[PDB]
Amino acid sequence: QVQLQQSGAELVMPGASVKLSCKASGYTFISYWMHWVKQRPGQGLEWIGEIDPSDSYTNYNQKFKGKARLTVDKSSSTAYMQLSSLTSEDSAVYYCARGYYGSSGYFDVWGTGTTVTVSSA
Amino acid sequence: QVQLQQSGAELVMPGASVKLSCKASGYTFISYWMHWVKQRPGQGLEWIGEIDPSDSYTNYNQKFKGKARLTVDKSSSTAYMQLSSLTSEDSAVYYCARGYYGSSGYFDVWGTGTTVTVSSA
Amino acid sequence: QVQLQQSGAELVMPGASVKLSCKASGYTFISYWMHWVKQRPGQGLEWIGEIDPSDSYTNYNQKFKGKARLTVDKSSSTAYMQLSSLTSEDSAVYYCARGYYGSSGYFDVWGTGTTVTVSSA
Amino acid sequence: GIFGAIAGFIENGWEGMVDGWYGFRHQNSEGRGQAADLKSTQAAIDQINGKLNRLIGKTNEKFHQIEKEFSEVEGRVQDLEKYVEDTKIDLWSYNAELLVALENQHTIDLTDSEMNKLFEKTKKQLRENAEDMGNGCFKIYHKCDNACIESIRNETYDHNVYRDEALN
Amino acid sequence: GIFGAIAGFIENGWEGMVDGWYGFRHQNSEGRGQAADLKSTQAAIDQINGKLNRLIGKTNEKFHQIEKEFSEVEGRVQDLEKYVEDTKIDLWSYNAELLVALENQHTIDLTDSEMNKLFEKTKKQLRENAEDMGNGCFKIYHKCDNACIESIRNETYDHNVYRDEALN
Amino acid sequence: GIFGAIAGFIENGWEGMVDGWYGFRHQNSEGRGQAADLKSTQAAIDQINGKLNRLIGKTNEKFHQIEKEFSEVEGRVQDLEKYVEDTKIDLWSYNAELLVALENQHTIDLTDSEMNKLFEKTKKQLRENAEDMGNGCFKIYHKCDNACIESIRNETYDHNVYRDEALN
Amino acid sequence: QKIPGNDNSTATLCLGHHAVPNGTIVKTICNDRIEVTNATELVQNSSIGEICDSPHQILDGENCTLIDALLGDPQCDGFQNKKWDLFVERSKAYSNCYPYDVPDYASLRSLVASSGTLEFKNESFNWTGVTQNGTSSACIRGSSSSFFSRLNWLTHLNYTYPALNVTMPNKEQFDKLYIWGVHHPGTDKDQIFLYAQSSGRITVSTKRSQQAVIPNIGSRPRIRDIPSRISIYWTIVKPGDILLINSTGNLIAPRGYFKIRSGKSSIMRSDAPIGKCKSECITPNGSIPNDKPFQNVNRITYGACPRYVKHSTLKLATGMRNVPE
Amino acid sequence: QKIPGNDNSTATLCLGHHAVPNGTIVKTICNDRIEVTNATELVQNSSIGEICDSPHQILDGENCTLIDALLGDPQCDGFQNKKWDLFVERSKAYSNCYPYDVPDYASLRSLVASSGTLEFKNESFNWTGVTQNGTSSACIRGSSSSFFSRLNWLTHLNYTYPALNVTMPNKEQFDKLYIWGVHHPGTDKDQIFLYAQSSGRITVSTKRSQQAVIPNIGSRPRIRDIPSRISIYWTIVKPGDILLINSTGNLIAPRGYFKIRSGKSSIMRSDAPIGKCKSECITPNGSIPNDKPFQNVNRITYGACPRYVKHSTLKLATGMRNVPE
Ligand SMILES: *[C@@H]1O[C@H](CO)[C@@H](O)[C@H](O)[C@H]1NC(C)=O
Ligand SMILES: *[C@@H]1O[C@H](CO)[C@@H](O)[C@H](O)[C@H]1NC(C)=O
Ligand SMILES: *[C@@H]1O[C@H](CO)[C@@H](O)[C@H](O)[C@H]1NC(C)=O
Ligand SMILES: *[C@@H]1O[C@H](CO)[C@@H](O)[C@H](O)[C@H]1NC(C)=O
Repeated sequence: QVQLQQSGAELVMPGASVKLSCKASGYTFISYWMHWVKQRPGQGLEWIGEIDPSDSYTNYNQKFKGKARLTVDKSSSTAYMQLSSLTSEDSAVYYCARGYYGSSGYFDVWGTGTTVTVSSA
Repeated sequence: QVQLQQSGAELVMPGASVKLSCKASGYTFISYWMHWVKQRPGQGLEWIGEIDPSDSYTNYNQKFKGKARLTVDKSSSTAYMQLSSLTSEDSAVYYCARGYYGSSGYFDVWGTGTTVTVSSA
Repeated sequence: QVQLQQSGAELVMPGASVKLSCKASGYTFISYWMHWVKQRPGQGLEWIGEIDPSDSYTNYNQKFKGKARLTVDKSSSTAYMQLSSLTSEDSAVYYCARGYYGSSGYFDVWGTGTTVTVSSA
Repeated sequence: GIFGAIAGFIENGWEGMVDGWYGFRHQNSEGRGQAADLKSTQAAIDQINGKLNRLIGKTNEKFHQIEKEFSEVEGRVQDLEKYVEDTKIDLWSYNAELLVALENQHTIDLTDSEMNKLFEKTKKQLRENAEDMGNGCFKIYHKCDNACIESIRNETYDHNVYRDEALN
Repeated sequence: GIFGAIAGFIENGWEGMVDGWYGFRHQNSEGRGQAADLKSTQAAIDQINGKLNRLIGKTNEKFHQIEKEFSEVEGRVQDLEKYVEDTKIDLWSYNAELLVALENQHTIDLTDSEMNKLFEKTKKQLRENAEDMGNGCFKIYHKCDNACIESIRNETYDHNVYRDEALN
Repeated sequence: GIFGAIAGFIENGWEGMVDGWYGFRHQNSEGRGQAADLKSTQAAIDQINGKLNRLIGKTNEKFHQIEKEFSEVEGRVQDLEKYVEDTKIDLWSYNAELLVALENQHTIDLTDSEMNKLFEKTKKQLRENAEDMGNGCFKIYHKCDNACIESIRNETYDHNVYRDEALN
Repeated sequence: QKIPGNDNSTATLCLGHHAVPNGTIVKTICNDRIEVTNATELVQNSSIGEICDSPHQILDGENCTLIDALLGDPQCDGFQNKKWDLFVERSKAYSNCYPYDVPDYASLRSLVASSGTLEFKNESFNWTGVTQNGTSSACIRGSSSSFFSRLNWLTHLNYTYPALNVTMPNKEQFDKLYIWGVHHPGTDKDQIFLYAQSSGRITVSTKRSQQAVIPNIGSRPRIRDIPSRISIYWTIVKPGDILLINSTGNLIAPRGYFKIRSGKSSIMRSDAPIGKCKSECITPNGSIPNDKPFQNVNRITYGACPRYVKHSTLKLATGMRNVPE
Repeated sequence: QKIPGNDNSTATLCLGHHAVPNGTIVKTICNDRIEVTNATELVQNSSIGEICDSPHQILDGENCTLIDALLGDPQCDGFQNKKWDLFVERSKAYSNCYPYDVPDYASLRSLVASSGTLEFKNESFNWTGVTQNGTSSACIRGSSSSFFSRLNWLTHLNYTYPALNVTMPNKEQFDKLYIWGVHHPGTDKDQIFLYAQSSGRITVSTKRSQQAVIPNIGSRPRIRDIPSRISIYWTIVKPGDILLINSTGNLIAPRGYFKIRSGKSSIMRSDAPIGKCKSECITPNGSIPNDKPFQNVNRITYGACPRYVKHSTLKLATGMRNVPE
């Protein structure tokens, strides 16, 4: 079964850093790309970046330069998300999604999401 | 059975125009070339022009610019000559002939001829 | 059975010319290269030159220009050396040897050798 | 008659081509995508289906035959029946093994090259700009976007010469 | 093992060839034309005849065989004869159909490409005069007359590669 | 499916097939030479041994069969036994002749071409200084020594192009 | 496919063919362990285990053989006059009443298997002076010990067995198979007391051929308390030809004739029960779907079946060569 | 092969290939409807309908069957002592004499088809006390109603049939085939009146093998007014062996041996008459040309014949792929 197992929820300081995870299984990691989709509650779906598991090709959204970065671990079949300079606007559910190769980009298998919340309370 | 069907005789004004015909049958039109050969009464045969039935490529004899014009109709498998500014020197028997492709030009199948007479009588 | 038959022993005057022979047999002449190796009495083996039997491509040792000249006869499957300006230092046993093509040059079949003596006596 | 592409200069291959058998992978300034040449994979699937039309379905309706399962021995005619059945089985097993060998070899041989069409298609606009690329990735020096890869897929590619780089 | 020329980039070919099996056209300044090959057509005809030597003639003189038709029914000895004759006929009909399939495929495969000899022959004189053409429609930029095409078909062609006014 | 090299543009070939089937020949300032592609000759010997693995040894171990050598005539069944033995051998002899023909043709086909690996390896280093050549010899303009040709033999070549001259 | 750097001076591209990371090992003429993307298993490895009879009308088994049905087995009276495209004979099937010993049993089995059309036209005959409708002891049929239903037991009548000379010509337009027999008793006293006087003499001749048999008197081993055998013979008659039963002693005579036509039927020996599919290929292990060219289920087949081979894993390269890693 | 136009500096020499406007559809290993320029029809679809006996030595069989050609067929005594390389048996097949019934008729037919050389050497014998040259009633030759010319119809002489013990040694170099028979009378009274007293017994033995037969007595169906059958036997003798006809009853003894040669001969049941051609392959439809690898005419062949296949239109690709437009 192709399922992108994903981590739990986190809660950090504004301006801190967090690292997300998404364990791929049931299929060869270097075949299909990884894409991540951000959905703020009550808002629309947003596409933030894509990675190539074979050789780490990086393509990011224009509005998220220097803010979201993409890494993979080919040994463990895992795709990582490191976030930097967090703000209260960043609180959303981050969906780890599979992806067909390149600019075709139809996400054939989706994930479950992690409730990321930014607050000082 | 291959045969180059040929029209009847014509008798036109001096300086007028006449359009001969030669309907090819029994073989594919675009493969072998079509050649026209003029024979005056008692004189030798004279080579008029050469045409490609596939895409209407025409080479004319050096004595025959503006006098002979070669056209084809690929639907009915026929070839035409158009004569312009006729004179009594043009009165001859015009044979439409088949041919091998191009400069090799051996006319394997001939025609029956057309008695064309130019006179005011 | 391959064997590189040679001539007998020969005696010249100082400064005279002698032409040796080595008749290759049991294998096609143009395939393997012909090499000549000189062994001085009580000294080390020295490599004279190399010749292509197919088209007479010759490379000579740096100490043997103008002294050794290699020729072949493809009809009778034999190889020759031409000797010029002979001296008493040249008295040795000349072995004709086969060889793998070109620079690799391992002499797979050797020859018996001919004693060449240079003296005025 | 191997052509030396699928085991040759196509050394790894990418595993995502689920729509077709072949494809035209690429790299652009706007994203390194993929493709699938429907003509070539359609030809391959059609010849596999033509191979299986003589094989999958439409067998020979052989209704009544000789008795092959036997019992206690009867005579020389039983030995003859066993011998003819065994020689038929050995001939047909050799013949099926041979048929599998020839058709697997032929399937590997035909599903191999036929990429020279892309070569000759790309030549006349690749011949001038930094000359000729053939090592397995066509390092096409025609600076273009996904429209040109679409034209290469569509087999509707013109030749806009790139004279800015003639030699280097 | 198809080569993809006759069904590939030689789209239809021309039917005014009665001088062989393979062709050579031209578009010289002194009129176009065509001429058939000498050794390649003869090679194709020779391998066809070599196929037909074991097919036409050399039939095995099988004089006396078993009775292959029956009027009455006898049972064990009769249906064994029917079974062995039917299995022989099925094996030989599969052999005939398979043989036709393999050597029709081989005839299509070998009567394909071999343009590469002309490609390499034209190559060295077509390296500096505005490069080359890869199809079966060679743009030979050597400005040459019918004697040049005679040298092309005549396998004896010196290479006067054209120096200037090339590649724009 | 011939490729037209061994009977094609390899007109003679040289006779030092003592270390490998395929060869690497050269011309140098520092003397000529000859090598053998261990990868290509090992591949070809691997397909030859794979062909022989179904043939040399591993025969079908058939112990008891019908009597084939005969005596004074009996009438029925003996005629059927001789008929089935004749057809068995006739099918097996046709099958052996066919197998020899297909595997000799396929051996000539697979032991053919594969200059294309070296061609695409050398295209990058001859695309800018001179060009390639395929008539017999394989002309390489890269002026170097036995180590560069060793790298050609080693399939580890760095494509260092002399950019000083374009085509003359 | 190692693709060059992103920048690439913004002037580049690439190409590839294929991959899939699954792997399937097939055999070629060069190698025996090459790996391809997809492969169709050409050899039907396993069956469904049950004889399902939708395309071919397959007649049942249930402890009775085809020759038992042709002889009219007292265990199986429900199979008379029953057409069938395929017969299955159960491995648990056993003979009943007298043990029949057909001297060319496989020939008669194959003949009626090729027939495949049971219509015992109960033809009237001229059996005069004989005790027909005889009763045995080893028969069981409603606890009444009634002999074979498809043919007749003839003994002496009023201590007299006349030399029977009956005949019935082929006035129809089809071949009439006649199934008759001769009785081999267990004692010469049994032969004298039961059938006729002294030995017997039986010749059954058509116009085109003749069949004759002398009965043999022996002491065969007992099957179900019967120290005797019967041997069954068949007398195929062409249209226009005339059959003539001529007998003096042991005549195990037909009650009519069996209709035979050149059908496409066959016999099969199996043990699987009866089910439902849409599958026209039958094997003793059960019906296999004939969507394969070859098989390794069993040698014996019926109908449109794949050809049996001695291999087990012939896999055609339906796909092309796999380079998964 | 599209060519651009009139070019001076360049020369677009579309070096292409050959095409044929008409096409022929052939089958390959991939596509079943591919079209080639030329095609050779490998399967001989039809014949000339006639048998042509110029290359071989085909013997006609008008109102002749080969086993009666061995016998004294009164309609076929014009073919006596005749060599042949291929016997054709006509489908009319009218045999007009006593009805012969060889118990292994196909075996004797195949044997003499294999031998194929009819050289009946009339051999003297030791038949003493018999009535040679019997008179038949259905052989019609000269309106005299004689028996078979080649078989001797030995009956009683002076109401006495001695136990015959004749022999003829194989003192020659070739095999000698002895075609004998045993007679099956209609009634026991017929056997008593004709041949001997009560029943009969025959033991024909070579040194290496023996063949014994008991005649069968019964009322067969009447063919042309004969309620009897004659069954024919063959006794192949190797060089140096001794043939010993030992009979007591219904002997139909050979008048001489048949020379046999393991040569290029066969038999073929056909109906087409004899003509004149040049072709060595003969089929029951008629002589077909031998310049084809396969055929679809018939299964039965003789000589350098193509192999029979079940297909009809296997055409060899004797040319390249046709793209005729
Ligand atoms: C063409 O070749 C032939 C021999 O192949 C020879 O006459 C010459 O090389 C050429 N002839 C002409 C007229 O160019
Ligand atoms: C004998 O054959 C001829 C033709 O060959 C035929 O006309 C004739 O009727 C035949 N004889 C009998 C008795 O049928
Ligand atoms: C043949 O045999 C009989 C008795 O066996 C004998 O009387 C007779 O003389 C023999 N024939 C000849 C020609 O001697
Ligand atoms: C029997 O007939 C044959 C010829 O058919 C003859 O040679 C022989 O003498 C005859 N014998 C008697 C006893 O009539």
